[PDB]
Formats: sequence, C-alpha cells, structure tokens
Amino acid sequence: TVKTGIAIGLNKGKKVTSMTPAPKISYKKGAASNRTKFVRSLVREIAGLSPYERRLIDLIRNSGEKRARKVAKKRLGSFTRAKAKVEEMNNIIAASRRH
Amino acid sequence: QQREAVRQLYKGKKYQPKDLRAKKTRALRRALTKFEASQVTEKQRKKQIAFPQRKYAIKA
Amino acid sequence: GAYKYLEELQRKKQSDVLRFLQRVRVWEYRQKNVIHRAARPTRPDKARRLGYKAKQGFVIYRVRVRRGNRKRPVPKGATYGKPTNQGVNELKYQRSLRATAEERVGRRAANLRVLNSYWVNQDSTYKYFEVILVDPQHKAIRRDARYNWICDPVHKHREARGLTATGKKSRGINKGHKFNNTKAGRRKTWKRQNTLSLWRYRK
Amino acid sequence: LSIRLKVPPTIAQFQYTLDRNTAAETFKLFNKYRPETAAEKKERLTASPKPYAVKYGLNHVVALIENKKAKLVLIANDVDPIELVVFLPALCKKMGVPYAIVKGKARLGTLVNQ
RNA sequence: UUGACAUUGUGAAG
RNA sequence: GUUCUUUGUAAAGUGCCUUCGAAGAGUCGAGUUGUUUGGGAAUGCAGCUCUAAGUGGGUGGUAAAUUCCAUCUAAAGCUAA
RNA sequence: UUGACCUCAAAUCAGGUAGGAGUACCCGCUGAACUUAAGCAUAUCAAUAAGCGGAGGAAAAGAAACCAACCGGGAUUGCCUUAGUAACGGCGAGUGAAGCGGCAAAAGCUCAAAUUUGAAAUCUGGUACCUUCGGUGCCCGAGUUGUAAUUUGGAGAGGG
Ligand SMILES: [Cl-]
Ligand SMILES: [Cl-]
Ligand SMILES: [Mg+2]
Ligand SMILES: [Mg+2]
Ligand SMILES: [Mg+2]
Ligand SMILES: [Mg+2]
Ligand SMILES: [Mg+2]
Ligand SMILES: [Mg+2]
Ligand SMILES: [Mg+2]
Ligand SMILES: [Mg+2]
Ligand SMILES: [Mg+2]
Ligand SMILES: [Mg+2]
Ligand SMILES: [Mg+2]
Ligand SMILES: [Mg+2]
Ligand SMILES: [Mg+2]
Ligand SMILES: [Mg+2]
Ligand SMILES: [Mg+2]
Ligand SMILES: [Mg+2]
Ligand SMILES: [Mg+2]
Repeated sequence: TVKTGIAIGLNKGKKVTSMTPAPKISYKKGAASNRTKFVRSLVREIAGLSPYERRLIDLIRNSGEKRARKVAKKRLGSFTRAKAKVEEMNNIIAASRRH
Repeated sequence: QQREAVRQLYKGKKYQPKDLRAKKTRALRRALTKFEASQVTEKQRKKQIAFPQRKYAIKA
Repeated sequence: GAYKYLEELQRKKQSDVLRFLQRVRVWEYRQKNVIHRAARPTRPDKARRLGYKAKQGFVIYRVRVRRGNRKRPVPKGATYGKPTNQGVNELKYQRSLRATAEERVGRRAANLRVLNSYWVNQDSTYKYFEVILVDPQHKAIRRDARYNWICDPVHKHREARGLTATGKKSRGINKGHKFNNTKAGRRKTWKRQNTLSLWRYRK
Repeated sequence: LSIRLKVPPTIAQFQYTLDRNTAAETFKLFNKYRPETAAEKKERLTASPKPYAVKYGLNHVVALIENKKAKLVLIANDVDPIELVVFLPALCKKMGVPYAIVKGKARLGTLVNQ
C-alpha cells in the first residue's frame, strides 16, 4: 500500500511515513454479541415463521433454491437481501426435519 | 389599611390571593424559577467540579 | 432485562402470536373515540427509547387517523386553471399521517407538550398511533434537569412547526448532498439563493 | 372475541393456572419471605444478618433466570400487555428454571407491598 | 363502471 | 478583596493484565402513483403494496450481475455566538 | 359477606394550565392566475401572492448513517468565491446548485438498550416550623408494566 511518488498510475501520490490509527469502536456497530444471539434464537422458537417464509421453504424443497431467490427478491427489496434470506431458510430446513 | 391587614393574615403561607401577588407579566410568571433553572444532574455536577474553566495567560 | 425481548418480538409482526394480538386490539380501539386517553403504553419498550418515563407528568394518548390520499377540496372537481393543475384525485399530503395524529392530540391537550409518537396498529380505513405528552407545569418535570428544557416557551407546539421526529423527516432536515434543497430550511435556502447582494464599493 | 377466535399456543398456554390447593401452599411458603417494609426499614438504618426475601420486578427477575439463580418463578396470568410476560415460560424452560402460571397479578403484589 | 391487491379469518367437497 | 461553614472512611482523573463490550422495525430498503429538485434508468417529500439484516446497515451523482476498496453509524434527544 | 386489583366515570372537589392580540423578521401547510415563450397546452411567472396553523428576541440549524478519492478534511450559521458554472429545459423561451479555498463567529453534549437486589437508594402533594424563587420533620400518594446512582461509541463496563 505504498505510493509510487508520481502523479499518475495505480498507486499514485506522495510517499509519507505511515501511521496506524487506533481502531474506532463505532466500526463494530453491527457486530453480534452473546446476549443478542441468545435473544434472537429464543424469539425464533417462540414466534415461529412468517407466511412468506413458509412458502419459500416449500419452493426450496419442490423447485430448488434458484427459484426461491427469485421469489425472495420480489417479497424483499434488493437481490442481495434475497441471498441471505434463502441461506437462513436452508439452515432452518437442515435443523427442522433433516436432523 | 384593609389590604395591609390581609397581608399579615397570609404572611408566610404558600398561597395568597391573586390580587396580592406580584403582577409582572404573564410570560414572566410562567417562566422557571431561579431554583428550577439552575438544576443539574449528579452526572453533570461531577464534571463541573472536576474540570472547570481554568484561568491562564500566555506569558511564559 | 425484559425490554430486549420485547424489541425483538415486536419485529415479527406477521407471526401467529402477533397476528392474533393485532386483530383483537384493532377492534377494541375502533370501539373507542377517535381520540382517547390511554391508561398505559401498549409498547412500554418503544416508549422508553422515545423518551417516556414512568413518572407523574407523562401522559399517553391514542388517536385514530383516516388513511388514503388527500382529495383536492374544489367544487365538482373544477380547478379553473391550466391543465397541469387540473388533477383532483391522485394528490398526496406533504405531511405524514403520523404528523396529523400528533397535531390533533396537541390541540386536545393544549396544556401539555408533545414529545414523540409511535405506530401501534392499522386497518384498511385507519392508522392508529400513541402520542407521548409531558406536562410542563408539573413540579416533577420543572425540577428535573433532564426534562425541564421542554418548559422553555420556545418549545410550545413543537408538532405544529414540525420540530418532532416525524416533522423533521418531512421537512427534509438531514445532512448530505441528497438534502441540498432542505438542509437549512427550504424557504430559508431559497431566500438566500434568490437575494441580490450589493456592497458599498460594488464588486 | 378472544375466545371466539383461534388462539395461538403461545398465548393459549396461559389459560392453565395453578389450582386452588397447591396455589395456597405456594403462597403460604412465599408469605414467609415478605420484603422489609418502610417501617422496619427505619429501625435497621438507625451489623445486620443476611436477608432472605422474595425477588420481584420484571427486569430483575428475567436477569436472575438468565443467570440460573432463580429456584422458583411465579407468573401472573392477567398481564394486559401480554407481550411483557409471554416469553417467560420458554425462557424458564430453556434455562431449566421451574415456573408456575398463577392466577392474579394483584395477589402477587400483595406479598411485595405493591 | 370494471379488474387486481389490502381490509380478510374458520370447515368440507367437486 | 475579606469573612463564616469541612464538606468526607465523599467525589473525580491517570498505568497495566484478563473477560466482555447490550447501540433505536411497518423502520431501513423495494415496487408503484403524485408532487417537487440543477439531480439526469428517477433529488427530496407523501399515499398504497411488499417488508429486512447484525463481520450488519447507509453513502460513494448511469440501470444490472460478480469481486474488492473507501467512508461514516440512520430509523431517539438538548445546546450560546 | 368483607377486602383488594384493573378499567371507566362524577364533583362550584385541592392546585394549575390553554384560547385572544400583534405578526417586520422566523418554523410549516395549502396554493393561483395576469405575465414570458412575439400564437399555445409542457415550461415560465413560482415551489411566489392570497388562504390556514405555530414561536422568539431572534427563530431555525447543529456536534456527521458528512465531504471526499487528497500527503485527506472534520458540528451548525453567515460573508467573499466557486458560478451564470456541472446540470435541467417543446435542449425553445428560460432555469441552475454543491465539494474545495479566504474570512466572521466558535462549544460542547445525553437518553434507550446492564440485577441497587446485602435492602426504590427516586419523586408530586398535605401538614407543622424555619434563614421562604427554597429548607427540615412527619403522614398519605406515585412507582417494580421500573423511579435514582452508574455507561452513550470519542467509547465504556465487571474482576485483579
Ligand atoms: Cl425519469
Ligand atoms: Cl430519547
Ligand atoms: Mg465513526
Ligand atoms: Mg404542492
Ligand atoms: Mg436529462
Ligand atoms: Mg440515471
Ligand atoms: Mg433542536
Ligand atoms: Mg375547584
Ligand atoms: Mg419557513
Ligand atoms: Mg404568449
Ligand atoms: Mg405579445
Ligand atoms: Mg393569448
Ligand atoms: Mg402569504
Ligand atoms: Mg414576546
Ligand atoms: Mg443574535
Ligand atoms: Mg432554538
Ligand atoms: Mg456522534
Ligand atoms: Mg463543516
Ligand atoms: Mg424554479
């Protein structure tokens, strides 16, 4: 990550003696904690599953995980959120009846 | 004389007739008192005592 | 404590348990008046994170507001203007239904100050809200350092001027290039950009 | 209305309450550990044995259950914001703390001077 | 005026 | 500047080891309709529909898939010139 | 029978509070047309006038879910500039910001989310007295469906 010392190119810019700033605690805002993991797991057992999550599980078993992502994209927003949701359903399927 | 006599009857008591109370203005009578406006939390008063504004000069 | 569990459970609004709870409660609210006093918060966890405290001087009110667009109130749909201003039906109010809820509660209890409000329920006709109110005259408030700022006369009818949390969102009061029109106030910014500035020695 | 509609199991579990016989025995044991009153608070303040008393408070009790320190938990069956108490049977079951759904939040308050 | 979605749950059959 | 009260087995700051480090939901975001902006595959605002996550989330002025990087920490609050 | 709890009422109950005026400047809502385009409908006039709601001596904004792509800057507001520029526009008539740079003024912060649990440690009111913008004692009440102390991401907390 050292600059070349010239005005153009991949690593353009002046070369200065580098320092490592101390990490900022605000950069860990979305980090799971032991207390938070316990509450979320307990709530899932109590509340159960959403109606759109029930039909996603059926599509995974009957029509594969590719069509599940297409439906999950529709109910949710971005396609990147559909990837995570389908992944969670697969873990639920593994721990529901497979094992 | 009559109004002065009534003031002795209500001396010290926390409630007085509205005609014997200070007039000022409507807004001034609704403002926070000196005691209420100066209230601070226990957290803030510890900071004020520990790190007050210091007096200093640029001499040497 | 238990507030953490309430926060997580409130997010599963289409679970079996919460679907049952919302059906019973929405019926109960519909049987009461449009505006009525609430004995206690329905969501104590939500109230705390909005500033509510369980002490004398804090009041909770529940209010029901009609849903949908704002039909333009013109006689027989006639606008008397150019075609670009001829629309009647598909027009939208610039303030949210949550803002309307706070304002009507504010007029009902004019001796109080609106602090915040939150969503509770909704049906096809109505949305339901609970509004948090603080009594500026009560001595438990005036003698409290963390809350006596509300007693300042500059905070009278915060909801009417859009100074609450929902009011500032509708005003577009946020930082960044996406809020250039409304960062410091839309009308204030427009005045600055449309003012001719002349100095004694002309530049 | 709440009886005409189907009730989910998480809420329906609160219709079962401890019967009159052992509930009386339960309150008989709990009445022997009443918290100190304000009157005898003054006497102690004006050097003391370790106290034994009933623990109360929703936040306080939940923390005790999560730390496996509670030996018996009594749960009221008539909390109008039912979300406050609905998760306790599962939390106690997960942590292995025995629990009983008892009838009357007013009766529980009587033994804690509330 | 017509269709779709929401309000919107419960049981059986073709 | 002087003077009366010791506040207090009170309060605050600073070194090193170890275990942890709770951070805001019909909300973010998405589609659509209307309005608005210099903001142009859509700047903000609002209605309706859908509705999240926790090494997450927002932004990085051309829509999309894949791989990186940078930068902050929303959905709660106060404050003189 | 008797005594609680919850919810909902009543009183010329004890103590308070809101309305109206003013409105130059300030925070929002609602909202035109004359006019310009040598006609005219998008556009323009204008996110203006009129209408409605709400404040103060200032208001509002404000301690980043910012700007940047640099050797990085560092709450907000205002002036000089950027700039009649990037961009928008029957791409016609017209419209039109922002980052950096100099300067004026400078100020920082706190709640929610943790068991005080070897002791609700908190608070309104009443009453008596007193050094009366308040203080102390005592008695009801509020409050565990959470009032204090302690900790707000720059951190910070429990032990040694
Ligand atoms: Cl477009
Ligand atoms: Cl808050
Ligand atoms: Mg940061
Ligand atoms: Mg408009
Ligand atoms: Mg274009
Ligand atoms: Mg584009
Ligand atoms: Mg403010
Ligand atoms: Mg009276
Ligand atoms: Mg304005
Ligand atoms: Mg013309
Ligand atoms: Mg002409
Ligand atoms: Mg003409
Ligand atoms: Mg006007
Ligand atoms: Mg005045
Ligand atoms: Mg000034
Ligand atoms: Mg102000
Ligand atoms: Mg910050
Ligand atoms: Mg700045
Ligand atoms: Mg314009």
